[PDB]
Amino acid sequence: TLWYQTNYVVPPETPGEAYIIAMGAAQDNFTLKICKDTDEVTQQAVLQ
Amino acid sequence: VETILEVNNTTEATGLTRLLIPVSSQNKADELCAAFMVDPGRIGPWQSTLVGQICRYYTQWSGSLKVTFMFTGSFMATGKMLVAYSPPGSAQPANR
Amino acid sequence: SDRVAQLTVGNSSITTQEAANIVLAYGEWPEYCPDTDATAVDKPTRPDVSVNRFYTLDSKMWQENSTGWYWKFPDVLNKTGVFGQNAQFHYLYRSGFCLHVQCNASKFHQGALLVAVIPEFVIAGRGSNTKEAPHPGFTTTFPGTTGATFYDPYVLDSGVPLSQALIYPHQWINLRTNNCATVIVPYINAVPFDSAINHSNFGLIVIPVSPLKYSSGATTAIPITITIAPLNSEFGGLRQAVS
Amino acid sequence: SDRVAQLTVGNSSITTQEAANIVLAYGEWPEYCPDTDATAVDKPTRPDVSVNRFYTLDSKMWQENSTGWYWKFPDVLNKTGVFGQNAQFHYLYRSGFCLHVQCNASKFHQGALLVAVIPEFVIAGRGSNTKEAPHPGFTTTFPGTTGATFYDPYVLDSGVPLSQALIYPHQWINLRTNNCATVIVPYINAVPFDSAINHSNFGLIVIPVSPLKYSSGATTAIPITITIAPLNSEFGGLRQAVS
Amino acid sequence: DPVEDIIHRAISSATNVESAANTTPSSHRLETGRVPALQAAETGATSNATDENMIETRCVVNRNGVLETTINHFFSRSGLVGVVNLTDGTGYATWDIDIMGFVQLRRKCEMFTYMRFNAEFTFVTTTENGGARPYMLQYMYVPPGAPKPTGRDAFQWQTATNPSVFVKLTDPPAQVSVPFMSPASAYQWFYDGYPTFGQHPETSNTTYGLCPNNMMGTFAVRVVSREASQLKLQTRVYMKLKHVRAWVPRPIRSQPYLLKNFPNYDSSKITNSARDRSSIKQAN
Amino acid sequence: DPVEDIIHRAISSATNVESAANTTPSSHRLETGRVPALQAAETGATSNATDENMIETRCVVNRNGVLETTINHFFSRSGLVGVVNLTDGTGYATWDIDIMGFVQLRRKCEMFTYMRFNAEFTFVTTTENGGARPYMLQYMYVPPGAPKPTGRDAFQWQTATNPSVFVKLTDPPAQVSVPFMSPASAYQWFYDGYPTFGQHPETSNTTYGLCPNNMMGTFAVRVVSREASQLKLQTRVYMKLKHVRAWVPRPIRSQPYLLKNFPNYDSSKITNSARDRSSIKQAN
Amino acid sequence: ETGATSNATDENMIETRCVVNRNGVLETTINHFFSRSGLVGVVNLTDG
Ligand SMILES: CCCCCCCCCCCCC/C=C/[C@H](O)[C@H](N)CO
Ligand SMILES: CCCCCCCCCCCCC/C=C/[C@H](O)[C@H](N)CO
Repeated sequence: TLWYQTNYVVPPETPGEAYIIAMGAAQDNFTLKICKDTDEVTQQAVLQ
Repeated sequence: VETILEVNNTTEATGLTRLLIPVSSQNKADELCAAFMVDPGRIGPWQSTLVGQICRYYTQWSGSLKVTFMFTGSFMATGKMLVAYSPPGSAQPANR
Repeated sequence: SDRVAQLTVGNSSITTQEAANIVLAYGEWPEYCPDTDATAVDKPTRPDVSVNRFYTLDSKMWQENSTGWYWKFPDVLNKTGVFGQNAQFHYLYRSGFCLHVQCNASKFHQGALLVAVIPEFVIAGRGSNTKEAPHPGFTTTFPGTTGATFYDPYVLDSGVPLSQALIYPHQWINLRTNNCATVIVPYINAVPFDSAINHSNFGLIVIPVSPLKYSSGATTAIPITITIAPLNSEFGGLRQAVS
Repeated sequence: SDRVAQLTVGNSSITTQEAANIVLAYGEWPEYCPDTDATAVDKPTRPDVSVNRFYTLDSKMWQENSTGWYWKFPDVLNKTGVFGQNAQFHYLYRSGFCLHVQCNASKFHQGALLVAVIPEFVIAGRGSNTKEAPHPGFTTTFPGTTGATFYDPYVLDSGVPLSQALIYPHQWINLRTNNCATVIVPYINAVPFDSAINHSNFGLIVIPVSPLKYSSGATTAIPITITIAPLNSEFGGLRQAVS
Repeated sequence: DPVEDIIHRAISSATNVESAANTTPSSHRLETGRVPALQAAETGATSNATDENMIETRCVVNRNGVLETTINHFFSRSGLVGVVNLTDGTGYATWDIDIMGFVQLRRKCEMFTYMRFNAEFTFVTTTENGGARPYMLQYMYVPPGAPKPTGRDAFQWQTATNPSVFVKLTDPPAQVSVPFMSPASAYQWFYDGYPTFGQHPETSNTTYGLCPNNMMGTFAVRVVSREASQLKLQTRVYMKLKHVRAWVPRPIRSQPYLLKNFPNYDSSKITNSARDRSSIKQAN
Repeated sequence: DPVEDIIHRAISSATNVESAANTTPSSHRLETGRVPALQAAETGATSNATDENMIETRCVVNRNGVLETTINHFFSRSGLVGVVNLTDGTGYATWDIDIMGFVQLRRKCEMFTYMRFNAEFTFVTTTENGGARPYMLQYMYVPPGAPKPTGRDAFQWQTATNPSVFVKLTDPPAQVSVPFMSPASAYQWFYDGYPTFGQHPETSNTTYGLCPNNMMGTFAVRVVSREASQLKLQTRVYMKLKHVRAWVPRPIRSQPYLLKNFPNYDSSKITNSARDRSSIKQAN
Repeated sequence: ETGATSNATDENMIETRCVVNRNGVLETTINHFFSRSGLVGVVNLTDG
């Protein structure tokens, strides 16, 4: 959860709607054990 | 390698708008901006990363993670944000 | 290399990019009670992670006609977290603190706050009686997390002028220079251990000296958040809960 | 020099003058988690006085037709004291215990209790269904400070006979020999840290094997009190309260 | 100089024992104060009276073997854990890998709480009339989270990442080795707890005792063909526990079994551990 | 080898300063980057710009005294703390020892929060027309818990354990020394707290600010006689703070005083700290 | 914006303990990830 600490304070003649791009990765002690197939894929033919 | 989360995965965005989190000037204090689970391998924002797509080829991950927020407003806009991780045992926190 | 700082205490951390400096109150660091100054004969508890961390209070909106605010320490943390549970089961108490008041504003805003730390800050009553006499209520002396607004900030509600109140440990939040004030306070009391429920040691005070002014079109809502943290806290005299 | 003992833990102490011996469960002492077996990357809290002390539960009256009793640990201490507040704010948990069951009776009374410690004691349901099926309620599996009486003590309410239940760590309270049983138990779990709310590690069980008999005129009310104490307890993963 | 009180072993001893214990010769005791026959069972310890101190014994050099009684030689005997029924004409069959369904190997494994082992599976597949028909089979292993196959010729049988075994019915039975695949440090057979947080009910909580550190996946099987052949099959899966370590012994089951995952029994029919006799004062 | 993380100064510096500081000669600065006139008051520190770096100064060997400004020479001046009125014909008079009732010595003591001192009392007793009549007086000191006298010739004046002073009116005034008698380690003049537990009210809590570590007893006085002499008296008590140590300075009072124990003021008449002038742009 | 990822380790964010980590980073290499045979083609032969 992201919370407003104080506010988004802005001077006049400046847009009052800004954005945040959020990123993600893993640290230096990250591992993975058992290899399996992924569920992100479907297929119903042979791709002629 | 840091890749972008889709935190704004609602049914309204429909495009490249899905990658970014809106902020604005609030009338009340204490307010919430966004929220997402911490689960590489679950439906949600982590699914559009290299971590969340390689942890689907593998079972049983382990280790720490990191989330980097970049602010794309103007130069004159100022502010402060609180970014809080809460371990399991309960539901999403209701206030700051 | 001086405007940028990070303060990691416990499992929490505060960043800042527009700071001024960090003030030690009276040149000393909070430490544990030595054996040559202790008077109890039991062993104290020292949790050291679960109670030494940054607790964030609520936010105070700063307006045109604000006359200012005050909290009591450790009154505001007797009901939050595991510090609020160790300060109820235990009769005795000793700690330091590390305070941080955040208030940001743009390049077109102006004003200044006075963030000071007053040891043994006693609230006065407001009557012209020579004995009956008016005395402040319990929610005025010991306000809690919601603080209390001053009635007369010129005399600090204690018959003592603000113009000499820079003898206390303090900083300024000048909106053209910084956005945060940090004061680190040791344990200041005449006894080594004292109760955390009857006796609040000092009081944080944020008073806007020069008022908030902004031209038309700017952001009208300027909040003031306060994030505090105990340091080197230890308790004694285990019993049942008294709030 | 063997029937007399005193057990001082924290700010509390238990004397006894008619004891038998003290049993270490599986020959090992409760200790802290070493660095070669830890899997979390945060620093744990170790209060070490405020949570390591003898907590006295309520008393159970022992009658002619008692079929026996069971508590879950650390279920009974999640709501008492500062151990009950550290086990709610923290996700992780690790401790040992030191148990003590007091039951005195005169020289004209007779009977025997079986005070054992069963790791991972799973309650069974009591139906002849092969799938729906009966399952025990939450106040039967996790009873709390009031315990729960057995329905079928001959099979320990788990389809497993009492006659082989001396493989667990145990003592006897034979009313012609002793009046108290003491069992010291280390941390027995497949993971180094585990939650103190979902998972209760073991269960203390007091079952009268030979029944209480007394001639007419003797004192009819024989209670059984239980005084337990955590040892080398440490917590981790600070968050808000979940009971 | 600072605060001072911030500054401030076991019992058992294992011995490599090869054969059974010997017996040393004894004599007669006529003296007071030294008694080996009087014990106290209330101390939680067993009796330590050896037979040299009760009677007069001789010198026996004992050469009996204590080798077959160890926990490796006791569990390295493969037994049946699951039977998968495949009737072709949905075309496939799955089996959630849970060995608590057959009772010969379950009761041996319920002596202990924590066990850490490797396995060695064997799949004996026959027809319903005895077997031996030259058709080709495929056995996939589906880990938790992987997509289970949803058809006889679906795309999950391409099997580019997870293991699979091709073997005919007329070959010798297939046999693999399986490592310790749990996320914890031991398989626990008794988990006194709940998997999730929340308000747990009183009537029927089907989650009490569910240990998710033991759920290891799904075993799928089909006949590698395009047109649906019409022949009914059964596989039988035999698990051999090897490299096994065990912790925290517990008493053995004495009541008749009911459900796979739950240790239920009926209270209206409790079978006695010892079968009855006429009276207490006669032995036969 | 065990758990590792179980294993895991100041700023100011006092100097003995005898006289005031000197002044070294200076020159002119014509260079960039080095500026002593620019400060930042937001850092909570005072300005450190000395006068050698603002202007061009000369060499002054300064021989002024910084001796009379210390806290021992500032407080070792005895002032009035209490006036006890005795009218004979109940025959005696008491005085709860509280020096917060007279305003010359109170405001000097409100500069600091904690003070640790010895005292030296002096009792100047006169009649109402000036004094000097040869009658004999008795001054008892009643500690907290001791029985206060309840009559002119009661038995509490036997004075077998607690101190007392016999002196006539026509002698020089009596004078004693009094040690640090508090149970804490410092007299605190401002106690932000309540003495007891319980539910504290909202309307009128007369216990807020009461510090029981400062209540030191009762001072009683009578005329040592049997028949009631008829003469009105006043004593005046003068306290001299000696061997004094002080901690935690605070600002000086600027509002007019109201009650002894409570720091009350009226909000309808707040006196300004600086007396007014005509405008800001002229000095006189 | 510098094109680099974050280098903040978890010892510099919170207070951590000493953990001797013994997890395996062997099955995640590109040899153990691709040495698993999968289907690449189906050849249909009808004779007559
Ligand atoms: C082509 C090979 C397919 C067969 C491979 C099977 C591998 C999965 C076996 C995992 C280890 C045994 C499963 C766990 C044992 C017990 O059934 C569970 N603990 C149940 O409580
Ligand atoms: C015959 C001798 C009688 C007089 C002896 C008087 C001794 C008692 C003096 C105690 C020390 C001064 C009293 C305390 C000072 C302040 O009034 C209190 N702290 C009030 O806050």
